[PDB]
Amino acid sequence: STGSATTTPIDSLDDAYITPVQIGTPAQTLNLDFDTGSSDLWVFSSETTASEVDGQTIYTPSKSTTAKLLSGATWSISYGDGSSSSGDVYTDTVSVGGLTVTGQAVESAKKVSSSFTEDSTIDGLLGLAFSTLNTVSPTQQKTFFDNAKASLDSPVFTADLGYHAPGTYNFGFIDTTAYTGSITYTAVSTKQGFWEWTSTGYAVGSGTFKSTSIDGIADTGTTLLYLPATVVSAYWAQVSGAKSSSSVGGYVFPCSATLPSFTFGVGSARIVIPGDYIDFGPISTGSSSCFGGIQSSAGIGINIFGDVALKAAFVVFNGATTPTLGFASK
Ligand SMILES: Cc1nn(C)c(C)c1CC(=O)Nc1ccccn1
Repeated sequence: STGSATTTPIDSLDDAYITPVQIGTPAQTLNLDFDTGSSDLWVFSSETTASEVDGQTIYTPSKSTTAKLLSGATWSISYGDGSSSSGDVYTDTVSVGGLTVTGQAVESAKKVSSSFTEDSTIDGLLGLAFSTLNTVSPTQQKTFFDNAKASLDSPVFTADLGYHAPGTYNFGFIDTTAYTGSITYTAVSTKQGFWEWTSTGYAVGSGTFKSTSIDGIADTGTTLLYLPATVVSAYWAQVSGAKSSSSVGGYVFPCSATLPSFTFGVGSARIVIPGDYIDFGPISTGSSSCFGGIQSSAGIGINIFGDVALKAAFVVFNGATTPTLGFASK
């Protein structure tokens, strides 16, 4: 089997991407944030504290004839940005782009933090990291991809995120029309439960390529590109007036600037992020100070190849017995 679904930016800055997902019988369609940096499929629901729901579409298990309470099971997740959610668990039928999994753990939120409430466009998350990170207790549950994998034509999914435009998540096949040149594959460590890999280096603008190993994760659920402070300083040094602002919480730059590109290495291959992809707009409405899309990972403990990096590429998440990651230009 295969599946194919369109993923759409939630706003004009590409802060995140939502993909429609059919849950239950009859189908309830929710728009979920596909997140290769986590492993829980959780949704706003009829159980979510009412004051914490503000415009989201909810899953109502009582209206699904295929929903079954997973007795005794609870979940609770915190993300790096300080957001969180928790609740109980049902199993139900879940379909993405024509690909159907029966008995999928659907984690129903009883509580969500303010950042989720405030985002009316995101109805939940669909995790696509390794199932070892799944938070369900006392019986850990599998991701949608893990459940689907044996049935897929090939045990892979791909992320093709757009810049200010829709893109595509595919399951079970590689669309050879969706990228240019060849896909370069690189090793993955699953030891931390992430799609963790090592970039071979970077360049800033038309500058020389610096060969240096940068260990990090391919994370569709993180907006920005978080890299070591040395690398980030080298980038912003090429933008006149750019500075790190503690009060804003990162690098900002004059909105009048033209940003240089940023290149990252995948083996001997190179992915070029255009300057425009690194612009996240005014820090507040009407400001002439703009927020940067490349930020230091120094306070995080891991480097993160988030949407800013991934949307510059066609990315293959290869879930073979030994997983690997593939990157192509597009
Ligand atoms: C790890 C991390 N530290 N910091 C400062 C950031 C911003 C992250 C990434 C992160 O939190 N991503 C996320 C958020 C919500 C849902 C899914 N992914």
